[PDB]
Amino acid sequence: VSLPPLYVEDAVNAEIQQLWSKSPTGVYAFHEAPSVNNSFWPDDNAKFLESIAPWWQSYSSYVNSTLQFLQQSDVNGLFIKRFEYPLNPWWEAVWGENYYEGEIIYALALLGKYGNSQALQMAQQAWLSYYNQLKAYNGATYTSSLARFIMATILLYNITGNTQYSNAYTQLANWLLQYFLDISAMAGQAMMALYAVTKNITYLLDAQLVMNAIYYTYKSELVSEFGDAIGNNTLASLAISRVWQRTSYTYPTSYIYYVARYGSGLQMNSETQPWGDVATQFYVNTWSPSNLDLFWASLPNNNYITNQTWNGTALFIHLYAYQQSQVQLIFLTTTVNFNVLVNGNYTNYEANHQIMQIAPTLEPGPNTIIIIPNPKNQVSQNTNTLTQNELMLLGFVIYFVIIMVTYGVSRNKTITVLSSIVAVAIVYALALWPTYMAFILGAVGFFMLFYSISRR
Amino acid sequence: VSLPPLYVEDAVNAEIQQLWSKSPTGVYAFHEAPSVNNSFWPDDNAKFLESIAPWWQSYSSYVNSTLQFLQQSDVNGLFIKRFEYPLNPWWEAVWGENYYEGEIIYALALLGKYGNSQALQMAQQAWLSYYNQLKAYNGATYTSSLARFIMATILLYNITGNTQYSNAYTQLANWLLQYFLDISAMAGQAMMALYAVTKNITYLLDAQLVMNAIYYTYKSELVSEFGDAIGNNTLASLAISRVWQRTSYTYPTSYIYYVARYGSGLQMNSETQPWGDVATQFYVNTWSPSNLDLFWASLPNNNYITNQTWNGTALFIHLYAYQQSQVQLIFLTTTVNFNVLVNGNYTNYEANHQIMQIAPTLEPGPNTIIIIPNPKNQVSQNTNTLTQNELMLLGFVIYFVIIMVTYGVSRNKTITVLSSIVAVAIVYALALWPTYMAFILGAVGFFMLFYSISRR
Amino acid sequence: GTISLLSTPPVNPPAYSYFYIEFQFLPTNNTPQPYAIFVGPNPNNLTEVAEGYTLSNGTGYARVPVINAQTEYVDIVWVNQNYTMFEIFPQIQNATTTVTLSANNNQGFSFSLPTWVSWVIGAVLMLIFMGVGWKFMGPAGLAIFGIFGLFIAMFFGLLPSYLMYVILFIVAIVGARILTKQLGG
Amino acid sequence: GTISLLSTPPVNPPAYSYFYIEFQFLPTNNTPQPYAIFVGPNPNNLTEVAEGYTLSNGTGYARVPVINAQTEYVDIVWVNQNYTMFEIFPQIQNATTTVTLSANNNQGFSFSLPTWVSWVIGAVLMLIFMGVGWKFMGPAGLAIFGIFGLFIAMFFGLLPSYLMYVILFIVAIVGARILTKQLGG
Amino acid sequence: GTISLLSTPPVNPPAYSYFYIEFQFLPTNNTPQPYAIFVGPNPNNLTEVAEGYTLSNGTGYARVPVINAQTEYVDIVWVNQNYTMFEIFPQIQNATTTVTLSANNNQGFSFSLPTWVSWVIGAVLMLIFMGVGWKFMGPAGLAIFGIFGLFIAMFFGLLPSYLMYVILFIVAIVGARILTKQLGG
Amino acid sequence: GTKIIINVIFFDIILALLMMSFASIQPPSIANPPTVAQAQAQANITWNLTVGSINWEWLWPVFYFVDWLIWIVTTIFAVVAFIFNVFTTSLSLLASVPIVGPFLLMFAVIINFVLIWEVVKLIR
Amino acid sequence: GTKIIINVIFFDIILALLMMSFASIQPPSIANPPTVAQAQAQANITWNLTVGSINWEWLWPVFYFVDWLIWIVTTIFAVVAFIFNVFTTSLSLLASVPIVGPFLLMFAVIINFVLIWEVVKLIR
Amino acid sequence: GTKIIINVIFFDIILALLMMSFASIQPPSIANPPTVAQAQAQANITWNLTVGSINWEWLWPVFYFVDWLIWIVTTIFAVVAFIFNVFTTSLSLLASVPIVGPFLLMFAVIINFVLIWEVVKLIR
Amino acid sequence: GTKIIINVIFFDIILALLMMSFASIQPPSIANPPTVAQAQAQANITWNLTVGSINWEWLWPVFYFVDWLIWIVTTIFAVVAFIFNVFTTSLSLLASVPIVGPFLLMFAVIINFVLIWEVVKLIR
Repeated sequence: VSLPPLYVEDAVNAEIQQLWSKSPTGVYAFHEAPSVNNSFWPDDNAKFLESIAPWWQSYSSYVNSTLQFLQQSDVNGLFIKRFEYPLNPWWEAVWGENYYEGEIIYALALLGKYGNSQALQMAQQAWLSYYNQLKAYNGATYTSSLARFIMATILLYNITGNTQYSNAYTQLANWLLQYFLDISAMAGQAMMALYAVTKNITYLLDAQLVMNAIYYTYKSELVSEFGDAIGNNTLASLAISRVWQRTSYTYPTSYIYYVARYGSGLQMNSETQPWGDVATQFYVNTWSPSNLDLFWASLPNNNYITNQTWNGTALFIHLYAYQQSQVQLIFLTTTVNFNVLVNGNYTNYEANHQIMQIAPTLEPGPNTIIIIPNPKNQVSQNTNTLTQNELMLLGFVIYFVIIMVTYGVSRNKTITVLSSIVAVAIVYALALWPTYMAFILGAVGFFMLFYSISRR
Repeated sequence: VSLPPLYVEDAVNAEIQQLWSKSPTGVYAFHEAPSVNNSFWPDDNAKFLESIAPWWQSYSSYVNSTLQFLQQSDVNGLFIKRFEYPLNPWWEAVWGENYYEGEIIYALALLGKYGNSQALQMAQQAWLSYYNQLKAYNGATYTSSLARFIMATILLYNITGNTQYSNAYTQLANWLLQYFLDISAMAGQAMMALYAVTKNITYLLDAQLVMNAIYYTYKSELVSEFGDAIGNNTLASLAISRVWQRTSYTYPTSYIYYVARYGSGLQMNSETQPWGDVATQFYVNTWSPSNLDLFWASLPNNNYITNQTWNGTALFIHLYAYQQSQVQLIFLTTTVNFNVLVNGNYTNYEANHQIMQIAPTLEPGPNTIIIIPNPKNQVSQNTNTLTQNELMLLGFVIYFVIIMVTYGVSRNKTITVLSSIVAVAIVYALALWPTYMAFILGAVGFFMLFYSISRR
Repeated sequence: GTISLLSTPPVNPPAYSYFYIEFQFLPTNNTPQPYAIFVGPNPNNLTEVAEGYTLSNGTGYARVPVINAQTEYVDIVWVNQNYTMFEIFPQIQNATTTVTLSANNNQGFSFSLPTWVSWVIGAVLMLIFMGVGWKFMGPAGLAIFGIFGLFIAMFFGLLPSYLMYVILFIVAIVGARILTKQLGG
Repeated sequence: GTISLLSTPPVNPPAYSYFYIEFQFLPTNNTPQPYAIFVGPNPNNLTEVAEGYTLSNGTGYARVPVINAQTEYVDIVWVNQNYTMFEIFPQIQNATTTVTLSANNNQGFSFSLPTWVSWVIGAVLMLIFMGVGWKFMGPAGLAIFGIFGLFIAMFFGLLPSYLMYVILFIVAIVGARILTKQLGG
Repeated sequence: GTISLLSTPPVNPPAYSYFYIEFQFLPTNNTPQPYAIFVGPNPNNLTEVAEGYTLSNGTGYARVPVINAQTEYVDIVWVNQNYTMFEIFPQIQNATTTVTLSANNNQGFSFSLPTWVSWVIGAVLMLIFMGVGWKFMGPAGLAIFGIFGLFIAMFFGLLPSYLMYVILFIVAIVGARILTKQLGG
Repeated sequence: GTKIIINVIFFDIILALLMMSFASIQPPSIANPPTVAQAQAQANITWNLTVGSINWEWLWPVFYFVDWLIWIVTTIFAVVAFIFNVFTTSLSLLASVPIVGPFLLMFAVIINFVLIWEVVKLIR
Repeated sequence: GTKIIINVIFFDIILALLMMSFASIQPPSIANPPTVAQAQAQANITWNLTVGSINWEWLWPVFYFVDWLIWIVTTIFAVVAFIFNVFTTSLSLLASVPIVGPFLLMFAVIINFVLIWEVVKLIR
Repeated sequence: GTKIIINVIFFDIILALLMMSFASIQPPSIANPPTVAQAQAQANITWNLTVGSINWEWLWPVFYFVDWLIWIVTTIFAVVAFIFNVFTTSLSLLASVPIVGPFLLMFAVIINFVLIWEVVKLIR
Repeated sequence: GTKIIINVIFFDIILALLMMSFASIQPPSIANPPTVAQAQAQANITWNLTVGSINWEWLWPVFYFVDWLIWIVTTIFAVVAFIFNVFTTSLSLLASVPIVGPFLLMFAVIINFVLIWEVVKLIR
């Protein structure tokens, strides 16, 4: 019965409007890049499923389509990597095992947690297949996929209740203790999940080791998710700000995560857009307060948000910037009136009934933005050839012309009033009349036509 | 008030659709083979009556027809064997006593048990006639017919209450103790019935002797019925699997029992098809659990089912096969979601709201299939020149053509709108329009025709 | 009382389709209650659809269309008591429509006209067909040949489909009348 | 409550025949209750037949037709409370019908046409006969000669029989009207 | 309750006559009750006659006709409760009827035609007389000259007598109408 | 509607006359009105409890009104009986036709069922 | 409106006859009227408190009137049952047509729903 | 007016059929009639004061009549629910048209408000 | 007369649409029906005189019927409120015309006074 929030809806809407086409086999699915147009990655659709799992019932058709795509893209329990369109200058798909397939298991498990029993059964079957495959070797697989496997096992034990999962993750934990930026982020994420489930200190020790250890946007999104798992405001906020530096957002519909600002091919890489959605929604759900939800921030140059704390009844944003300039913050909210404070100058702000937006000018040094919702003695305000007459004359002339021509051709009066109706329609089609007079004359002609038909 | 199940309905529907014609005397009845087309065996119709007895009220017309056929095919109390059509390259029928006429007595008694008092009176009269005929000689009759006579006497004593039957079967028991595969099967079946009625050890001793003693399909069907009577899972399952190796089944309608897979003349021999129906329904009613009813199995080569046990809340099928290959099992059921387990690999399955179907690949050695209905944490999933626009243009042209031609021929408008109606009909007949526009215009033409008739 | 949604409304639906909503009311004692679904772009400009009365259970099943706008607010109203709205982002359909008439399989005549010239062409075609129908059959000929001409327009790239329903409405009432005229005294 | 069948429905009936069903309701206190028989191929696509109210005893006797499909589901519905369906496998009738006109006993002119040419021939014949009837008798001539032409079509291999009932319906209402016009004020 | 006959029905009555039956009901409290007399050959094929309500005493007096069959079952039905039937063997009338037109006393022109030629002759005569009546008088002339022609047919060996009552029914309703049209507003 | 009632009765009488059976409907009866003395005698039940004697003599108007109501109901029932008799006599005359009996009977009983439904509406 | 009722019944009977199934509607039943002695026996409950004996014999007219009212309601219910039977029989005859079944059924059930709404109005 | 009711229902069904959605109205339900034994059990409350014992068994006809009245009201409510369902289904079918939705809806809801006002008049 | 009501509402809606203000009338509300348990709880007042204890539990059907009656009255009042709202909205739309205001208002309020008199007749 839950409804998706605005940021998730915007991101998924943009991806669906731009990154939705026909797979080689028949089920509609997402391709990889706007320019590539050929490869269809089941892992990418798994990422989208992870992004949209909490509000799955909303995008029922798309989730059903991608679930069918995954069903026909699995040999026994392990998914393939690509479904490539042949370059012209019966199955066409490379059969190598798909990287980050543990991400696929995690996505299916997350879908199963909120419903979609088909997704839950899929997750269980693929869990068993990949666990047997791993026990065949030991730890000779992708490490980030292994971390996502531990996460998926934790979720499955949470929602299924089967005891074997427990033992499995313990053994899996050892494998993660047996072992780039993104892999370190996922390893720390799995460390935090393992601590949350078993409360053993060594998992925290490894997680804080990864913490202390700390281009191609996605890596920043995994880093932000890892920092969100840990609980470090500074690292998570910095990573999510690095994520936001190169996104394109408009208020109503679009929320596009570019893959590289400096690179020529910004585009919308499907590997990162669901990752960006997950990072944004995780950051909002964890660190933002109940109502005031910060999901987008345009920070020019290398400006980065450091802290976001809900102190009592007021939100504090501690932010670092370079060479002054202005940043623009957008908060999802319900309240209309509330006062923002940049440093201590009481700047104004813009706020719709669902989105508020501030565009202040920030000093080079660290600066604090204090947003107080529903405040007493509010200070901030809520501020943000021919011509028509010639065309109207031409429209009157055309109307009389067509009416007279119809009466001349056919002596019947019902045909004449019907022609008056269609003349109103025609003169509206050319935009010669305003809609007011056009609609008035159309309704009058309708009723008079029926009266004339009655009176015959 | 009972309703026939799907397997019985399918078998009887196939036999009726294919093996129903006109007898020489006038009453519709079943002939023997698709190719013979001449002989009409009253014994065969008795077999059909045995097959359809538990749900007799469903096929009321056919049962009435075959009962009339039996009535006119009996001289005093003993039925004749054939009603032959003369080969062209007033009664025409060989008058020899019909083999397995005790089967006829058993079929009439079974019909009488569930109703059809005419069938019960018929069974009693033929019982008396054949018992007198046997007491005339002693035991100089067909032995399988004698076993079916003991079965019929048991049923008659069960449903009539006359005491003489009791004494008779005791004497008849001695005759069976005084004495091929099929005859041994019927002898063991009668042994089991005699034990069930009188609980004397010697009948069990003889029945287990027949048990330990153990092409032309029917023999396998009698063997399966005998094993079902005994209670040996292995023998009954093996015989019913041998029965199923050479049957043709589709989901909705057809269920045909061939007479020989290796033989050139597979066809549908009427001597075996009701026997196959009885064997299948007996196996389902006895060994299968309440809901999950296994009635068809496509086993390529010489694969045979060995055991089917309802252990607690899960069904176990122990099966033996050769040279791997895939078998296909079909279960009659009501539940939608339940998980199957071939060996330990958690294979998927197909399930409608009334039929489930599994098509797994089996190892050469013995293998176990575990079906758990309504399970917790379900794993298995439920997955399984001109063109149209040119024709539409031609249809529009034809419609306008016929309307204008009608208006030209007759100046009346009511005839014109009636012709519009018939033009919609014509353009639908040639499939030039989609049914949507055709129906819309037809309804509009109907109402406008009545309006025009009103307005004259 | 309070009103809730028992079924999640599909975000991002097609341009001119419809979806079912499963809306259930709270402290409805035992009686059917009125409702109305105001659907439109921006909460200020709402167009009302889907009148009706919910079941005695307190749950009503309704149909909601999707407008040709980026943002659509759908607001279930109890008509007196509490109400609630949700936002949906339907896929926008381009104003210009390109139609492909397929002839002899592979070859296809593809064309697209500006909305104004298509509208005026369809309007003149409707004039011609309705006049011909009036000459041929009569007042019922108006409706019959209007349906036929609007079908032949929908085959091409011309007047939209929903116009048909207008005529399909107006016929229905007329039909009802004649049926009544053949029943009572 | 619960609903049950007092008479077994005949499995494998002819193609276009009908059979009676004897359906009795449980905890019906003392009043007649509504029912409807949804008959059709596959449980999803059901066509409704046999409206009516059961007797105060709680048992209703209804007529159920058989469709031209291999599998037909017949579903008795109490209209609010519990319902139940059963499946029937009627004999399929071939689309092409072969008709034998017997002349001088042994000799028989046998012919069979494709369904489309038979339908169009019957439609044109109905046009001709209805127009002739309108010219001869009048608006009632339309119905009378429609019945006559449809009879002469049924004699051949042409339009199916049930079309007659349509006309036989439309006449009936008209008759009722005139009777009423000769009774009241 | 139980129903009984207070008067013995006459066995072996003439072919097309009628007889009174005196049927009285048991445990009828104080109210009139419905009844219907199904008369016909064999108990399966009964044709219903003699609607009406019995007196408050519980006794109803009804008229029963006799069919042209060797065995006729007459079944009084209470319409809900108990019923009873009895068999009667009316005298069969030969299909061929011989008519004697007496002229000058002793001499008599006697003739008898097969039922089919008599029926077709009477039908053509009715055509001629009804057409002449329509030409002469009008729509009421249809009924008047139909009565006259059917009288002149009954004088000969032609269409049976009861056909008259049909016309005599249809006139009556018409008469009622005009009377009503001269009474109310 | 009295016009429909009169039309049905006129059709009945015209058809009866056309069968050469001249029989006119007799006037309906009317239930006896309740006299004042009858109501006074009805409400004359006096009873003597240990607390004293009391009589329901002052309840005379209420029982008089109840008597008028039961008179209304009885008159309605008498009219019902008379029209039921008309029904019975009409179709008793109608049922004697040899062959066209059932069909003419169906039409006549439809008309007289309109009559009987008017009676039923009168009852309520 | 009795005219609409008669028109619906006439259409029903005409269509039934045209299907070569001659079946006329049977006359509706009427609930038994309450006798005076029944009302007297109803109001014969006498009770004996410590203050004395008293009987509700003088309440005979009130219970007689109540019996007439329940007779009215029972007759209305019987007419309802009869018209429900007419409804059922009409559409039982209508439902046997093979293909045009649903549409003719829709129209016939609309007409007989006009009939049933007349019945419902009669109930109130 | 039953004629207006039938006309509205006929327009509803015709429009529904024209949208290629063949759905006929189901017959309305009727509330269960009250049995005599139910009324007898209702009025079986006997109480024992210090002055003696007395039971309201003789009040059986009054409670039977009250049960008939509540049956009438319940049947009226059931008919109301059925017609409300017809209202809802009609405009549920009507509301799916993309652009001409609001205006066709206004006209259809005016017609079905005539229907609902007929229902309200039936209630009173 | 429902026809006059529908005509007035149709004129109202047509005029409202012609002023480019598309607003359809909302369905009227219906008062909540009274449950059986509510009536049982209503008639559960038991009192204990020195002569003994007695409860009015057997008076459940009477209070159930009274609850149905008050439901009828409340539904009538709700319909009255809805039609009063229609009245107010119609002339609120009508009153904005600058100069011809009073005369068009007189005619529109005469029509809606026909509407309100229909409502008043419904009340009685």
